[PDB]
Amino acid sequence: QVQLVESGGGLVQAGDSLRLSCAASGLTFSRYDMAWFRQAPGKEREFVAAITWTGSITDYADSVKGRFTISRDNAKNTIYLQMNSLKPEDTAVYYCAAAQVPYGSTLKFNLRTLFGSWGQGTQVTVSS
Amino acid sequence: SWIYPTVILCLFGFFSMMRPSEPFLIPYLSGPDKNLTSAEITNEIFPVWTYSYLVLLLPVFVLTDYVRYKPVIILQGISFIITWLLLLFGQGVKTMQVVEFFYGMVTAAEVAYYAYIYSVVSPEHYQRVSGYCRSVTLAAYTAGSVLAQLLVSLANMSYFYLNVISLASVSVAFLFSLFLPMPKKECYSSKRLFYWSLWWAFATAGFNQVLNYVQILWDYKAPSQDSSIYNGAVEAIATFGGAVAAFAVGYVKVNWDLLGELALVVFSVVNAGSLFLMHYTANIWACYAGYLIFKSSYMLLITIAVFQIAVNLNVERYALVFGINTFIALVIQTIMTVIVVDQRGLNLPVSIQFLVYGSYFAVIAGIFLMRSMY
Ligand SMILES: Cc1ncc(C[n+]2csc(CCO)c2C)c(N)n1
Ligand SMILES: *[C@@H]1O[C@H](CO)[C@@H](O)[C@H](O)[C@H]1NC(C)=O
Repeated sequence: QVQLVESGGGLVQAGDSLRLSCAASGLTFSRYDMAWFRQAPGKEREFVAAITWTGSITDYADSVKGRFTISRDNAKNTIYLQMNSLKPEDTAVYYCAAAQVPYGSTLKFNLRTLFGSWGQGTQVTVSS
Repeated sequence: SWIYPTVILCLFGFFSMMRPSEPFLIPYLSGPDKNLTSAEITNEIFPVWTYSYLVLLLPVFVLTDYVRYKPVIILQGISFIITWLLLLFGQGVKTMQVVEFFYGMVTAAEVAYYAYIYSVVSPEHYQRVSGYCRSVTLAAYTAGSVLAQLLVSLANMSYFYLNVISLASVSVAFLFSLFLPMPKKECYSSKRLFYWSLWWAFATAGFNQVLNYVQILWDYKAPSQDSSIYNGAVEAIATFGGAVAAFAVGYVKVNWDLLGELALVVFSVVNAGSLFLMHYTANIWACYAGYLIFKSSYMLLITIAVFQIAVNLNVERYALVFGINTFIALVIQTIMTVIVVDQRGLNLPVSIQFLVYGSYFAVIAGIFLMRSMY
């Protein structure tokens, strides 16, 4: 079983910054593509970012692009996500997912049907 | 007298093997066309192909000689048209499992393709005939790969249309199989027949294992954002190397009575040395060059193996010998894949996998290199 626990959510004024963390355990972190998802209060889970297992590619949601930067650290089996200039629409609960197959990007698996094994979520409430 | 069957068989092979949609199968299944998640594709659909292939390899090699090879080629054509009409118009997981079953039927019937020709052509044309039929398949595969890449990139063609083109190609291939002339009415005792079969079984097991992890090795060696295009181009160039290598076997004039072993030993070392070059070296270009040598060198030997096995067959049991050697190849591949890659086994990463693949081929060369007692 793969376990993911997010850490970093909280209350931040508009225009502040956050740095979420999600320490994965139970899998060879250096092979699986990881991603961040959100579930805003009133919508369904949506893609936010994903970083290939080699770390060389970083796909971003069109909304976040230019403010979010996804990072991973294969040494500590940890993945991060730096949020900058948080606008009131960033309010959500952020989940970190892991590709259901190790080398998803190399085999060209679609990114939007590749990530499962969600985490437990962490509340990010950016207020005005 | 040898021209008509060769021409029609090679046309069938070229048209059947020319399928542009093959390189874009995983993107098609998981893409917005079907939305079959990665776990589904990798666990409930693809594994069905191996078991169907293995099961259906039994009737093929048990009954391809009794009923002459044409009937089996026609069945392969019909199986092709259903794999692709169900890939075009099939949605779900059960339908994709059925498509994998029919594709296992397709691939398990290829023994009749390489066994048919020796049943209609005179022995003196076994060398020339062997090269042409092997080459036309590799040339067709490289042509399909190149065409698909150019169409998707330079023309923006959805994968559905690649599937339509492949369906048309396989239909045109089937239309030819109805004209192939019908032939007329424990064989391992021979050392040459038996020992060329031992290489076939073990070497073919290693080959199909490498093909699934060459691209992953390239990603690990040189992580790039445009690796996808370079990955496709190298694969197409590697196949074209095999086509010219296999074609040259049936063209260059050499006496194969005394050069049968020398080619096996000499080119069995090249397949081990090239794999050792992909794993060890850090340059990504030398890793591209190692793959060409490995693939082309192997395709050279599979042409001599089929030519030389058929030369020494006292009885007309071509599909039996060819079908048992390809059956045992799957047995070794399936068992050896569980040990090395599957988590239940060792779970080796791609970083060190190719030292085992290179070492595995080193032993094969060792056995043949040691056949000298004095
Ligand atoms: C219908 C069908 N065509 C080819 C293969 C061989 N294969 C194994 S894995 C894989 C993924 C690479 O895109 C492919 C194409 C199959 N199993 N089913
Ligand atoms: C795949 O998902 C997209 C978006 O939900 C949908 O429009 C499309 O119909 C789906 N394809 C199928 C039928 O699986």
